[PDB]
Amino acid sequence: HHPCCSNPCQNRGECMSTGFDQYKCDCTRTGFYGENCTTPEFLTRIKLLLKPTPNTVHYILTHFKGVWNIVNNIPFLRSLIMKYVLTSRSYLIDSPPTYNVHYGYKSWEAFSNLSYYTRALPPVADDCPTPMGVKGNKELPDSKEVLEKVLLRREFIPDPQGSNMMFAFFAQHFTHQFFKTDHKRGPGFTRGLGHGVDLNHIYGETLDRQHKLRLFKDGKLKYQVIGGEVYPPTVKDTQVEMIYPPHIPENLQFAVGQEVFGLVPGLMMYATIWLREHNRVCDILKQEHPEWGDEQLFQTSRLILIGETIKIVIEDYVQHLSGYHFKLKFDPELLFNQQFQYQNRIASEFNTLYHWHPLLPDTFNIEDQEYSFKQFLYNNSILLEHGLTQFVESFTRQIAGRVAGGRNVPIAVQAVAKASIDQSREMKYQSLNEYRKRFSLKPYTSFEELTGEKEMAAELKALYSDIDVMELYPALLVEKPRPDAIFGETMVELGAPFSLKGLMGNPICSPQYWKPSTFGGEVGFKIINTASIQSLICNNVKGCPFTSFNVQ
Amino acid sequence: HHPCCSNPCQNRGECMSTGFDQYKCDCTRTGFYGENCTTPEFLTRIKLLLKPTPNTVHYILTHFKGVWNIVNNIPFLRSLIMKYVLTSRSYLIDSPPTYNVHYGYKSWEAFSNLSYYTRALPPVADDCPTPMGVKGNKELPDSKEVLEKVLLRREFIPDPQGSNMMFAFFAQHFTHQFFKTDHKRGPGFTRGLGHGVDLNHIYGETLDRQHKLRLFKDGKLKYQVIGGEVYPPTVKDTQVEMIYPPHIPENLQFAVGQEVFGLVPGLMMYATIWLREHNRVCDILKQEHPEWGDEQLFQTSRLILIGETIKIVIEDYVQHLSGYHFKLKFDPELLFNQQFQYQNRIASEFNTLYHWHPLLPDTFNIEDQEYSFKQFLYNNSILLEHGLTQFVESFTRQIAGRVAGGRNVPIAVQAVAKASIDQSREMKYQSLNEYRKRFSLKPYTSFEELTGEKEMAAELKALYSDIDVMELYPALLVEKPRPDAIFGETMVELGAPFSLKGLMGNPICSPQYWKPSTFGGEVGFKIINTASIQSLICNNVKGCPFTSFNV
Ligand code: COH
Ligand code: COH
Ligand SMILES: *[C@@H]1O[C@H](CO)[C@@H](O[C@@H]2O[C@H](CO)[C@@H](O[C@@H]3O[C@H](CO)[C@@H](O)[C@H](O)[C@@H]3O)[C@H](O)[C@H]2NC(C)=O)[C@H](O)[C@H]1NC(C)=O
Ligand SMILES: *[C@@H]1O[C@@H](CO)[C@@H](O[C@@H]2O[C@H](CO)[C@@H](O)[C@H](O)[C@H]2NC(C)=O)[C@H](O)[C@H]1NC(C)=O
Ligand SMILES: *[C@@H]1O[C@H](CO)[C@@H](O[C@@H]2O[C@H](CO)[C@@H](O)[C@H](O)[C@H]2NC(C)=O)[C@H](O)[C@H]1NC(C)=O
Ligand SMILES: *[C@@H]1O[C@H](CO)[C@@H](O[C@@H]2O[C@H](CO)[C@@H](O)[C@H](O)[C@H]2NC(C)=O)[C@H](O)[C@H]1NC(C)=O
Ligand SMILES: CCCCC/C=C\C/C=C\C/C=C\C/C=C\CCCC(=O)OC[C@@H](O)CO
Ligand SMILES: CCCCC/C=C\C/C=C\C/C=C\C/C=C\CCCC(=O)OC[C@@H](O)CO
Ligand SMILES: CCCCCCCCO[C@@H]1O[C@H](CO)[C@@H](O)[C@H](O)[C@H]1O
Ligand SMILES: *[C@@H]1O[C@H](CO)[C@@H](O)[C@H](O)[C@H]1NC(C)=O
Ligand SMILES: *[C@@H]1O[C@H](CO)[C@@H](O)[C@H](O)[C@H]1NC(C)=O
Repeated sequence: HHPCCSNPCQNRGECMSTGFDQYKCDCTRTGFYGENCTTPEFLTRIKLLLKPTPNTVHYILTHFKGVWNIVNNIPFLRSLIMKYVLTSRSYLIDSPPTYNVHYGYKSWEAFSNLSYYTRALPPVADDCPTPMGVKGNKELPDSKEVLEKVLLRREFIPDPQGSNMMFAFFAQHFTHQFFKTDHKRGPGFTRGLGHGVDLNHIYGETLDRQHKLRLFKDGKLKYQVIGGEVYPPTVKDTQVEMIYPPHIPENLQFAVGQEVFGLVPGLMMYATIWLREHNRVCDILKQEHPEWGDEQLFQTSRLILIGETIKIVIEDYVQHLSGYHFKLKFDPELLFNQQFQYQNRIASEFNTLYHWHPLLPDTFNIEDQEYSFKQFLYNNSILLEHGLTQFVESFTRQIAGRVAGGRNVPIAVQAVAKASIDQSREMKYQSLNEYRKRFSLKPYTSFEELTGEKEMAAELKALYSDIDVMELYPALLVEKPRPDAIFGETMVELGAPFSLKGLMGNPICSPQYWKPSTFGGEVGFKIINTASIQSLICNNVKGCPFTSFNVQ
Repeated sequence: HHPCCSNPCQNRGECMSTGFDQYKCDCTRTGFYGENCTTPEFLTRIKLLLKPTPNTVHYILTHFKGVWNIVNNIPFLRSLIMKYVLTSRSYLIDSPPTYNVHYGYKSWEAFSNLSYYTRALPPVADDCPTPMGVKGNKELPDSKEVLEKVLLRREFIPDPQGSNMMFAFFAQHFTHQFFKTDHKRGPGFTRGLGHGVDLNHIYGETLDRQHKLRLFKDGKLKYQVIGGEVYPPTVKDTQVEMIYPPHIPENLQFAVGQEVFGLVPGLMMYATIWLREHNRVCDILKQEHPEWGDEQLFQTSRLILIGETIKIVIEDYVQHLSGYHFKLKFDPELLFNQQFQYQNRIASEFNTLYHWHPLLPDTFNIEDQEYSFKQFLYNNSILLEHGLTQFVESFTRQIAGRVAGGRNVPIAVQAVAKASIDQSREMKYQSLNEYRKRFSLKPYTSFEELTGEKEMAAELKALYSDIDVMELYPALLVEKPRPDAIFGETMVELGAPFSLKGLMGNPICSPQYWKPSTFGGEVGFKIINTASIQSLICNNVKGCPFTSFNV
């Protein structure tokens, strides 16, 4: 078998076979040397001693509110801290990207083929004696068993950070522009060839789809007006293909950028909000530029909405998730004097960590009604009956489920959660602890250490036998959460670098793009730099209801 | 008309309409301010005062040979100078890329759509009163008249730098991996979706084409043996589509990565040389790694050949072109502490400036034979008849033509030269002087200043009227060359920044790729770092004939 099966090379050292039973580690620029890149250079040894743990940093960022209240209001200090936040997390992602599901070594095919999700860790070789390499049993434990014992919801566990349904549905809507698995090809392939925040979920992945969605007047997107309210246009009207069961009435077959968004009225709520936002921005730009044609109006609005999206994701969405007292800032200028690659490739493991199905409640509570999953799925009449104002008011008040902590996946989506495990194994994912080391985390030494608890830990111990073969995905959902937090350490420390790269890597954040003229002048630039989840709703939802990402 | 038609914004300021007849200049980060971004900030004043001209820098690099001989043998100083060369060129190219033929403003379509060549300068708006904006006449001069008067060869003018046919065909073979105009869509579109040095011209643009070209044994490419010599396989054998005239016999239809390389036996020479090199590298890697399968042998060999290519282009090819006494270095590590984007998008203007058709001789001289264009084109019999050794020997001896200085385009390719002009206009290219300003060069104040001469200048004046509407492409071919040089200032100062990006931007140059293990270990890595045009020919051509890009 492949001599690199045991993952012998440490500290980002790269393993290469040198014969049938021999390997070599390439310790280039790791700061380590020796056979397995485990002997530190002198300068490295000092860095390890001085470097605080992620849990220490988290404590600092989530306490001392009085000090942070000062920091947040001194623009120079806020910028400095944010510059550190950005740069401390940038160096962890290979960019240009490296591995994929089919390539455990660098290749032009893995680099150039945009149809693959990239990989933070190479896959376990095909001929390895065990699934995780050389450790553990010949087979991993039954996935249905892992699911049932440590993942499935017994009783609803609310998120102690107060994440609501506005947050949960924003998470789903936003990420589904860049997690678009091409199931025809396999779980390691994507349909989102832009590999990031291009807003294809609004505009369509292809030019063909985009042009079917466009009005070709005033830069705008096509729409319909039902009971005086603006909604996306129909499949019939546009000839835009969507996923709908046959029994859905023509009028409720809404056509949007992303073909799966009719699945859930919560997704269609945001699809509608963003459609309205695009047309609103077209109006503003038309007022600024009566001389502009439809094409420039459309394209400039798209760039503005991309900017709005990144602004909101950083300052509201990630801000909420983090639990930080420090106020995160979207400011591309923070990177202009730094080394940073303005490019991104979506990582398979980023997809996997983002399977936050515990967020989902047992019922979807809108106005006085409580809808089951079966009543909610593919049911856009709910959206029409209640309207966007009530959707916002209800979803703002309804708490979401805790993701870490174990036993909180609703049974309605048990098959989805089982698929995350099954596809991970199919894609030959390395273990949790290999991923922990990859992102500069200390490997867990027991199951009890992972869960911070005894019962699930014992179940997992009997299932997996060795902590070193525990799998990434289920570990994320059973991990001991940070104090009163939605996530444990592994989720934050893997998710943050992937996220940073997707957000700041966007070409609009690059110096040649980050200019008023790119966005139609100061007015368009202003729309980006003042965007918030609240203003998004305020501008595009009747009555400007209050909203936020927490129930509070 | 569009208020930005006059190109009012200077020093990289972006122009935006603010009404039907008003514009505004966005002067962000230009180091200038005011209505047209022409008032320099204080730091900029000092920078401009201390900045040497490209002509001055060129003088220093092409003189003081003895000092450069010393400098070349001190690794720290060579690295420091090469680093400067790389970083001074870098800031000139938009990366991520911005404009294209259809987009004079930044847009997601322009950024994301890889089918377009990018544009260093936005197209002139469709409604502008004149082709160049507002200056000049309603129509540009007849492209035939421009061609006949100042571009077409009378007497053959040899390149004073001594460029040979090895160089001329290398230029053609190398660049045609990334200049692959999609003529079905238009001149602003490309089929080279990798936008750089990916060696699709050897391996094929698509996976389907690559798989037809591969042996699937030992990582190797399919090949045939003719008279004991290795050549590319046939169209009939691979089912790989190639562009050939119908009369070309099946045995003479070689199948290689790039569809058009059957056009010219000089191209098929390099196609054969590089095919052999791939298979040679496969042999070496199999010795290093008996445990590896076909897929990894193939992929790692491709990576090594990409490295060899960049190595040769910098240290032999650009080295020869530059005329520098300073020895250029291929070293990715020079950029590791620098701000640099490991990405590239091929510019239309880079394509345009690289139409070096004056390089071509009147006849192609192989051994005792002199082949006209008619006899040479599409004639791979010539390659088989003489063999690669005689091709190398002959092409190394034969001098190429001077590109700048005017009147050196061979008649045989007059329609191609006329197309470069016509397609520039179709693509709504801004003027020569606009491109000079875009690249920190002083606008020419007269046609005499451009040519360094009187006869052609007076013909151009009669044709164009105003120096500020002189077109880019004809300008490059008539420009006063540097002393005893192949090119004028405009060619080098536009070409070098596009070139640097395409070469150093390659992902193999990034810190996570630039490691021995990427290339199968130290042996594979050394193949790259010791590559040369001479070694390429020595290892792959019977008899190891001597070669270089000069003489
Ligand atoms: C971010 C949180 C989140 C939420 C709240 C959520 C809410 C819901 C929900 C009810 C609202 C239902 C019925 C489902 C059901 C599914 N989810 Co999500 N999903 C979420 C994150 C994801 C992600 C990420 C994927 C992978 C998408 C991919 O790879 O294409 C996913 C995939 C799926 C899939 C299969 C992949 C596909 O292409 O569709 C189903 C079925 N699901 N999920
Ligand atoms: C690098 C120097 C070089 C050389 C030595 C060379 C040698 C030769 C040669 C004799 C061997 C012949 C018969 C041709 C003939 C042609 N060349 Co060149 N070409 C060269 C640089 C280019 C470039 C660059 C293009 C544009 C390629 C594209 O856009 O696809 C080109 C395009 C062409 C075209 C397409 C015309 C158009 O519309 O662009 C023809 C025909 N030609 N060329
Ligand atoms: C990016 O990578 C994927 C995965 O390798 C590529 O898709 C694959 O493409 C090949 C060749 O085009 C397909 O192979 C087959 O060829 C023959 C037809 O001659 C036939 O026997 C098979 O039915 C099939 O067509 C292969 O199916 C396909 N693999 C998939 C879909 O997983 C893709 O082409 C690459 N993208 C680019 C731009 O290169
Ligand atoms: C670096 O590599 C590892 C291999 O993972 C180690 O080899 C192992 O040493 C173990 C002792 O703790 C043995 O029990 C085990 O048999 C052995 N594995 C194999 C397959 O050789 C090397 O000793 C280590 N080298 C250094 C220099 O630290
Ligand atoms: C990149 O741009 C080109 C040109 O706009 C697109 O090609 C056109 O696509 C439309 C809609 O599919 C076709 O109707 C036209 O025939 C094409 N125009 C041509 C040939 O010039 C191309 O689709 C774009 N690429 C992507 C991936 O969106
Ligand atoms: C900025 O540029 C504009 C346009 O080039 C200048 O306006 C022109 O100036 C000339 C001479 O001053 C006049 O002949 C014309 O009235 C204008 N030209 C055009 C195209 O209409 C303006 O002077 C510049 N502004 C500054 C502050 O220097
Ligand atoms: C492309 C965006 C993806 C969605 C982003 C949201 C979550 C990412 C997924 C998992 C990570 C879990 C929590 C992230 C929130 C806070 C963690 C700290 C944020 C940080 O350090 O900077 C954050 C810094 O990177 C922001 O720039
Ligand atoms: C798209 C892929 C581009 C690969 C490059 C291929 C061809 C480009 C070669 C020449 C372009 C035309 C003129 C420049 C040539 C020589 C001038 C000197 C070069 C220099 O000073 O910097 C040298 C410094 O820039 C070295 O990088
Ligand atoms: C949705 C509820 C899960 C049903 C599947 C039961 C599979 C066995 O799972 C068991 O469930 C018990 C009850 O929570 C726990 O006490 C045990 O620790 C657990 O192993
Ligand atoms: C869909 O929602 C409506 C409320 O708008 C509800 O009355 C109906 O029963 C639901 N339909 C299905 C098929 O669940
Ligand atoms: C092709 O080259 C051969 C020499 O190998 C020559 O004799 C012949 O005339 C050429 N063919 C044509 C049609 O020009």
